[PDB]
Amino acid sequence: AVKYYTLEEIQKHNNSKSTWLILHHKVYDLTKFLEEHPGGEEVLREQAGGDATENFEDVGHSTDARELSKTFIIGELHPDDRSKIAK
Ligand code: HEM
Ligand SMILES: [Ca+2]
Ligand SMILES: [Ca+2]
Repeated sequence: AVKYYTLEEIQKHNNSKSTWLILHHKVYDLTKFLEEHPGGEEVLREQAGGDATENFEDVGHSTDARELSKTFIIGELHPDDRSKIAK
């Protein structure tokens, strides 16, 4: 009962009205969060419409931040795109 979104669809959610990104094959709707994110808005905007897995780990996000991230999950990357995008 995973909801899947294609990469082609996710790429459209790249603006102030709808900003999504991908972390570890899951899709996060950060449209509203980016106004609250402690790391600022632009790092998230930069990533909108695509995968940001590497950026998210490289920062060293706290466990608290991971836990918070789960609240923004709206679905997962379609299986057809899971060799293009890794996990
Ligand atoms: C839904 C996903 C995300 C959530 C919930 C989130 C949450 C947070 C929170 C709560 C902090 C404060 C420090 C901490 O708790 O570790 C933080 C800091 C930061 N975040 Fe995120 N973040 C997310 C995604 C990202 C992404 C994808 C990037 C980069 C593209 C990013 C870049 C940063 C930076 C640069 C800081 C500031 C430096 C630091 O505190 O280490 N964040 N984030
Ligand atoms: Ca703000
Ligand atoms: Ca703003």
